[PDB]
Amino acid sequence: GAMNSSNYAELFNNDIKLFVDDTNVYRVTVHKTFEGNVATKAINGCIFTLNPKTGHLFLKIIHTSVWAGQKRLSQLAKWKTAEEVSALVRSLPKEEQPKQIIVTRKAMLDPLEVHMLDFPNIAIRPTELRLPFSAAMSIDKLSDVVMKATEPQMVLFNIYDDWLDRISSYTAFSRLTLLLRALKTNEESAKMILLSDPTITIKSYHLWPSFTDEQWITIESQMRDLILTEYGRKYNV
Amino acid sequence: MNTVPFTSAPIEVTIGIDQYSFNVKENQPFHGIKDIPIGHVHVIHFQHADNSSMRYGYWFDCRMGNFYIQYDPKDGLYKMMEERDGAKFENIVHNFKERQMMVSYPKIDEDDTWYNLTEFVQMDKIRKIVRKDENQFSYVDSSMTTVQENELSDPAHSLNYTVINFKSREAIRPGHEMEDFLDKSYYLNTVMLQGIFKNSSNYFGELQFAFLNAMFFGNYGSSLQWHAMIELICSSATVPKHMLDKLDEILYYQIKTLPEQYSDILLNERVWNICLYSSFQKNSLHNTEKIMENKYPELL
Ligand SMILES: O=C(NO)[C@]12CC[C@H](CC1)C2
Repeated sequence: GAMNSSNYAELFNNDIKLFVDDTNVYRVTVHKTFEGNVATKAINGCIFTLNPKTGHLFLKIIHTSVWAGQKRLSQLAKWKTAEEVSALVRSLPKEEQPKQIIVTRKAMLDPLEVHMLDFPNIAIRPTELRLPFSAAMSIDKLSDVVMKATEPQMVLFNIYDDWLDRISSYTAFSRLTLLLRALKTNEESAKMILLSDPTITIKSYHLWPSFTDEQWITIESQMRDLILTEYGRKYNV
Repeated sequence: MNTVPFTSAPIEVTIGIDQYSFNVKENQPFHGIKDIPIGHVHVIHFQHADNSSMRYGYWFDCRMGNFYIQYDPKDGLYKMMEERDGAKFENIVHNFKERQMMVSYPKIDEDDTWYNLTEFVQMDKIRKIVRKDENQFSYVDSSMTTVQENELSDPAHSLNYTVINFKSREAIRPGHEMEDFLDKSYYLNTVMLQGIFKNSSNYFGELQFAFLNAMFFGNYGSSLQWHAMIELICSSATVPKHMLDKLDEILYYQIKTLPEQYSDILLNERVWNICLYSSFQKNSLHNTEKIMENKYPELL
């Protein structure tokens, strides 16, 4: 059934599972035409497919050529997502294939279900969580590879850097959803806090700064303050 | 015109014959139904006065044999049987007619309702959905489940309707996932019509039989089947024009005949609103849309 606050520790057990987020697959800018009508221009997108236990991120880059000559793109984008997730599962060794795929938006259920008919033992699940994965394009190392792509491409990342050497996957996922919720509510101020100390560097093979446990517990507090604020700045409280 | 005699009526019961029904009191001198129109299947059905639980009944075609009803006090129901002695039967019927102990099938001459509801329904196809090959007639009741229902528990007593499932490999061609899910024409025309039913008449016959079992016995699995077969047509972009015209007629007479007080349980809102207002065939069911809108605007 659906994934929510009550069954949250299931994410960190030893059954392989993937989150699939389709938010950033079909991305457009909206602009005026010479005749004063409105048009869209697509830009490169990505499927965000994440193992929450290990941090492994399968970033399938969606090049704008895939939309050329196609109709009803928002609907096609969901089926293209499902086709690409299905191709990813088929490419994995059997012992690495997931036992569950959790989709962050309910409109992905039927497209994924139909594409995964060959895998009747893989559970396709929705969630009641409001997960902030759309904010993955705030990370310049991910945004940069998406925008630079000239053809369809899959790029593999570990979104937890080396954190699992020191913390659990529950704590790592909690930190990630805190970094991303902050980037999604106020991208600028979050970055200005995260990068406040220029002696704490983002290693070439990492996405986030080289924070020690003591800055990491702190900055999480700074990830907290920003989110409550913006929530006041929004609702006036 | 043919006859189905009754040995007796030992328990109070409401007896239906097709869309007609009448009340019979305990040990009332009732000996059957005469003047049944030849050329159609028929259903004779029962609801006991004490136990409104379990409507049950028998599909038959008087061209296939001489049938009669006899109450069984051990199993507690009215059973259909075949009389193989033709002269015994004629003599039984002629005596009951002489004593005027039979109700007359009460068909009005202008009335084509029963023809319209059973146009494509054949006994031979009924007997393959309801497997009991030692009898020429078929028993159905409110509680019988369908083959597909059993996949999600006694097989001998199942309704073996054609399994339809829109999220299945049969329905979805590898590599046409989106195309086949959003436009079911492949599954309708190639898989079901050409492959399984062979022609649209057999498809419509199962659709009509499923509706009639839903209406007369409240058979829930039959209602599911009727709606699935409707939805498979309406969700196909490519349907022979003659099929769409006949479907509008078929559904029109089903909605016309449905008891007003049963629409809440027997009509699936999602299917009907999708079919009449969202589907490819939204503009192809004019008679059905008009009677639905004047008789069940609440559902829509
Ligand atoms: O852009 C980035 N890395 O590629 C950062 C790392 C910490 C801030 C939030 C995301 C900047």
